Amino acid sequence: GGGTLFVTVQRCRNLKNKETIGVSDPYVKLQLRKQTRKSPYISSTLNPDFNFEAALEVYDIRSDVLHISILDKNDLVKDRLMGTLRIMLSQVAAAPGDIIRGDMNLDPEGQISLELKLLRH
Ligand SMILES: [Ca+2]
Ligand SMILES: [Ca+2]
Ligand SMILES: [Cl-]
Ligand SMILES: [Cl-]
Ligand SMILES: [Cl-]
Ligand SMILES: [Cl-]
Ligand code: NA
Repeated sequence: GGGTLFVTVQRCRNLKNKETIGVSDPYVKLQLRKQTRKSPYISSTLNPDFNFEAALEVYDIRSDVLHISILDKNDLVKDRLMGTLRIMLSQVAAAPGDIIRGDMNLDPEGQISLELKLLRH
């Protein structure tokens, strides 16, 4: 393998509310091997428009996995998990143009609009 994965999270829709009182304040967390990224949060919404851009280095295209989490930012208690999605880098590498772009289903509910572009080295 070996490449750079460009990730754009455009938005999420229909997220599961996790806030004890009020509406959750979502942000994106990305993880690939030892790399982590976190977007700024958006207050009081289950339908955030993030337009979040990141890049992660890929060390083995065949086996690497990108882990996406959507979390509720909290000030006093632990941030709570709203939804997750795993992307296998092999799926990106198989796609025409090494590009994937669509509205995907989060676990356990909600949708996420993403663009994933792999540049191979
Ligand atoms: Ca809130
Ligand atoms: Ca919160
Ligand atoms: Cl890993
Ligand atoms: Cl922020
Ligand atoms: Cl980044
Ligand atoms: Cl998943
Ligand atoms: Na998009």
